[PDB]
Amino acid sequence: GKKAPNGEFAGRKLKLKRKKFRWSDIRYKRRVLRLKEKSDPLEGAPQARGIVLEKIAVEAKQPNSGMRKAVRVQLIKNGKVVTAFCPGDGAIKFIDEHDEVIIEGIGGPKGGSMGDIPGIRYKVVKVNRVSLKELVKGRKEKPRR
Amino acid sequence: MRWKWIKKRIRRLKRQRKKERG
Amino acid sequence: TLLDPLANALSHITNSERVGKREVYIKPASKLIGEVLRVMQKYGYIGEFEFIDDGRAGVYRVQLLGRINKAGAIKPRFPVKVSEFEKWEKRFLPAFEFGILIVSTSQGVMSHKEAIEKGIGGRLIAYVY
Amino acid sequence: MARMHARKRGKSGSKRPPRTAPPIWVEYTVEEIENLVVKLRKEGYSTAMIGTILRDQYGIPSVKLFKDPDNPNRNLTITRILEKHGLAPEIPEDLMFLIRRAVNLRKHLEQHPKDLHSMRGLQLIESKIRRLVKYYKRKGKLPKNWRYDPETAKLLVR
RNA sequence: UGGAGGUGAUUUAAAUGC
RNA sequence: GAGCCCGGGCUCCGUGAGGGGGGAGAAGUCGUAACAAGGUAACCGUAGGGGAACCUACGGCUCGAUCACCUCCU
RNA sequence: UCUGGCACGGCUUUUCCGGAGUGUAAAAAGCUCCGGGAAUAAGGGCUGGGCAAGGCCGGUGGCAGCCGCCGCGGUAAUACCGGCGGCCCGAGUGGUGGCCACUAUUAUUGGGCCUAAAGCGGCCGUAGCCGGGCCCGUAAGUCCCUGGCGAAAUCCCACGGCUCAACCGUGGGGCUCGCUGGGGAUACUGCGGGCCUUGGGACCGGGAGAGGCCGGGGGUACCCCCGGGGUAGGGGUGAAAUCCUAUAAUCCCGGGGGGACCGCCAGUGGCGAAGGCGCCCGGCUGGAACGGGUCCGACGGUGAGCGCGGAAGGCCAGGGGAGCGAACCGGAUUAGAUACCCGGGUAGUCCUGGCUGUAAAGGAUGCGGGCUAGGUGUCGGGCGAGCUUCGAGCUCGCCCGGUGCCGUAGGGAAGCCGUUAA
RNA sequence: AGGUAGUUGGUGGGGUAACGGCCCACCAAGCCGAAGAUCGGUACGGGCCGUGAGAGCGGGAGCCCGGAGAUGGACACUGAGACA
Repeated sequence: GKKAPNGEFAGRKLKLKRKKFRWSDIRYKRRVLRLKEKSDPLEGAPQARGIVLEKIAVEAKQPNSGMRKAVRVQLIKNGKVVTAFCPGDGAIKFIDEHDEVIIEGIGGPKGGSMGDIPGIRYKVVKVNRVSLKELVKGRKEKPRR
Repeated sequence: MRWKWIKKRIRRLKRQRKKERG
Repeated sequence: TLLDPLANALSHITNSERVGKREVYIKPASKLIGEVLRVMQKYGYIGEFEFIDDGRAGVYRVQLLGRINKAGAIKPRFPVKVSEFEKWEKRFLPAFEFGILIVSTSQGVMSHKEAIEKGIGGRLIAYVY
Repeated sequence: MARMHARKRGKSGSKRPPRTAPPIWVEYTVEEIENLVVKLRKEGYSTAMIGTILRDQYGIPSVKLFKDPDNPNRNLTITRILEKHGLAPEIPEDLMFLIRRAVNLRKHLEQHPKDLHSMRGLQLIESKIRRLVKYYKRKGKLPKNWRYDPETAKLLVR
């Protein structure tokens, strides 16, 4: 007998087996409880605006060294401290301290910061409801306050 | 190795369990 | 103990086959196996058999032509509607040609192909191809 | 063939005569056979050993084949010959021999208690009884009100 | 020709390198 | 017959000195533990002891050591 | 610049303007008819390997950056930035997040578990699932037929409608599909009854063994203590020291006392569920093999829960203590040594009662049944012979049970396994 | 992992449009649970929907179908119908 009971009336055993053994998929367990949804702030969401507390630059990882542009932003309803990775070359410039900065994830919600960056779970798109890739190109719009 | 760890785990446990017992 | 005596017949019969002995001996014996070998012979898969009923047991000595590839019982022995046949057709058998998914039926016992021509079904018993 | 129970060891291959009707070079009447049986149950021998002595002395391998047909409801054989007379123990011999032995163990253990192995077969013989009980209840040689225990084993033997 | 035990065993030979 | 209130018990949310560990950074220090019999074979469960790696006792195991010495086996 | 491009020549003319009705049952929607009428909205991503589907120049220089991963930038970068070329797709294209697929990475279909993750240390049996043959009843599951019914929509197919399709209309099908009523079949399964010995259990007689317990009894060696004999050491090491011995050690002879244990025997051997088990003798006792199936007549398997046994260490209470010996006390070693080596030494090691319950508790391999070349050695039981010391004592072969090794077919990733299966 | 005291049932009665522990008087000690009750979390439910060769897995959005609600919480009249 390769595992399983096989027999007309047994099925229930089957039926509980699977479920018992389903909870060894971390991902499945996690969603079905909602640990994905509780822990890594957002309250689950696509994105979150927040006030730029300051600008900080951190070091790169193991084979690497280079100053990544990171913000510290506070999500507003979430009310949680988030350090964050900023796309683009010049950028850290166009972000004034205490402009609104909308924030997203970057590269699988699992926790995985991209290979270079240690911490950074997240991405920035925006400065005063106009984005960073729009501010890398000179023409498209340029910033205020 | 597992010598190490068992006694480290035990010492951690005791010392901490001492700190709980106290 | 044993259970599925049929199956322990069949399984010999095939592992018997795969070696390429000449004839078989199956120590436990029965209707199920008897009947199934009967239907099996009827399609032709096997040559002739004699059973001797010893005061102990029936035994079947079976003659092996060479035809059989694989012939096996079904595990929980599922009930199968005559609409669901086609599913169980595609799965177990090797192609449309063969058609001894041996089921047990209201009419008696049949292959798959002898079942379909009548039009009647039920719980599965074994297979042969 | 085998069952290695409380063992790893393949069982004896002792096997029956494949005779289905009886020898006629051997000769006994339904009446003569019946006498032989009754005489032996009168001695204090028991049905297996009764079938044993009849085999070794009177040359009848099993009673069923010789006797039936003489009332072809079923095969006529030792204890079914006994019950019609009232010589049958209401406990089946199977269950009896078992329990019989068991009570002897206990006395050993009584005096000697430092015995692993001897302790461990007490556990191995009870649990065959239990089974043998369980099914009989349902077949009906032993009432459903019964249940097995070591004081209710010391009462059946005495 | 290839495998399993039972017991002598040898201190005369020294830490580390992105 | 609601909300409302009052005294106590229990639980949960926002938040706090202090405290634990992880995956790391690999330019300071101590040692050589394992990986080669790693230079005292190694691991193992248990117990004590040592700053550390770890050592030792007792029992086990070979995923065990290198010839030598003795014993068996196609 | 021949993939294509440009000049030039000709054609037609999406938007856009104006008109007719419409529609409104007021507009707008400005559609739709007609007149006027222009070649007139195209972009985003990527181009190192993966994915290749697509490569040069210039800047820059492990920087700044790129980045989904694997990596790429440390002075000739196809991977970065810009340009130039090229690939994709196209009013889209790309980023983050979620779900499903890929992922037989949740195994029903359709996974494993010796060594990769993963067998419970072993057994018992409750609940459960799963069940030898043969006959008869029922027809509960099961199949067949009819009948009540599971709204419309969505889906799929046809035809028809709107310029086309989307969308809609008509007709046919399917639909969670979990319900019901009646008739019919009786292989299978359930249930009921009867019947049988292949499984199981059970018995009798021969038989081996380190199985358990209990009582009995002998000897070895170590130590200790006493007398005698006998002097200048011995102990210990790579060297040494601490330490033994001068009221005499070691050594030898004789006498006595104590506790532990039982080399060779001894086997590639036996027994045990497992932990494990070894002087001899007797009593009690567990298991096991075989010949004869002589008796019971499916009583079976497995087994969550549950219950029980379980080395060494540890712990508890009592008794004991030679040797040995964690901790510990000295010496050496060593750069230092909390060690390896040596000299002392407590707990413990032994006995009795109890607790504790762990392991590389291994064959890293759960149990039961059936099937699938063989060979050889070995243990025990049976059988036909020869030998004989007349005892299965020495051998040959078939068979049964066990215990090893080698190997065909097959399996495995390979090592290996291979009728004691992986 | 054990829960249950109008709690499970019985007799008689009330109230209600009406049966009913719905409510109540008396009597009984049941009732439910390892075929997982109770408690805790989470969540409208269905038609469908997404995806997937299928088996399956995830999902309750317009729309339809049924239930619940109307600042939180309680309360009656008036009416066939509301606790609106």
